[PDB]
Amino acid sequence: SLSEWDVVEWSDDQAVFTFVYDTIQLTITFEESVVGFPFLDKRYRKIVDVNFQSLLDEDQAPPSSLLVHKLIFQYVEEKESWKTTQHQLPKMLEEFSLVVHHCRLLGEEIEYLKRWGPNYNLMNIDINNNELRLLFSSSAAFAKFEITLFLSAYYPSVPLPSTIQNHVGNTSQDDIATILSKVPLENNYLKNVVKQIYQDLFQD
Ligand SMILES: [Cl-]
Repeated sequence: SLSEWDVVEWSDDQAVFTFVYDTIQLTITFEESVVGFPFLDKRYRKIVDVNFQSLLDEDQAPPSSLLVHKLIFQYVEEKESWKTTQHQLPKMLEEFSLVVHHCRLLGEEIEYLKRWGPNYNLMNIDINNNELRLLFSSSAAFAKFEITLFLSAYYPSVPLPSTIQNHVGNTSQDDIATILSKVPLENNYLKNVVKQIYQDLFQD
């Protein structure tokens, strides 16, 4: 059948496997040439290296796509810093496909917010590495604040650290932490947090 990758390639000695998801590449190096059926086997095979490569032009890409690529980059980087036991191909690949899927979704949410954000009083979006900064502002509501959300490739399944810089009104860290907690850790998390913030703090 198929998987979430467009293409799988391997070396002539079959020790190095490349998996491609558009502009994203994951390279897996086995201790020795792979024999048998790596996805069906269930055979212990020693993996000595896992590498992320990116085909992305940082100069010709929306900051959102860059964020996406940076999150997967950092995800694979931190994964490899484990150096008694290692993950095995099928598992590695399942998790990775899911991570890529969800991070691409996230990029789309960012695009939605860049376009439609003023409808929720979201007047600025800034991305710095993995930090997403959202400025909410309304003279009418008498509320202005910027929350910093620290994202990860595990998005949206994990709770987000956050920080707030308050300017006008009474909005606090606690209020924001509360809102983040109420929204279900699943698809559209970010769009749903923005909506929650709008309803609670700007409709009110
Ligand atoms: Cl196979």
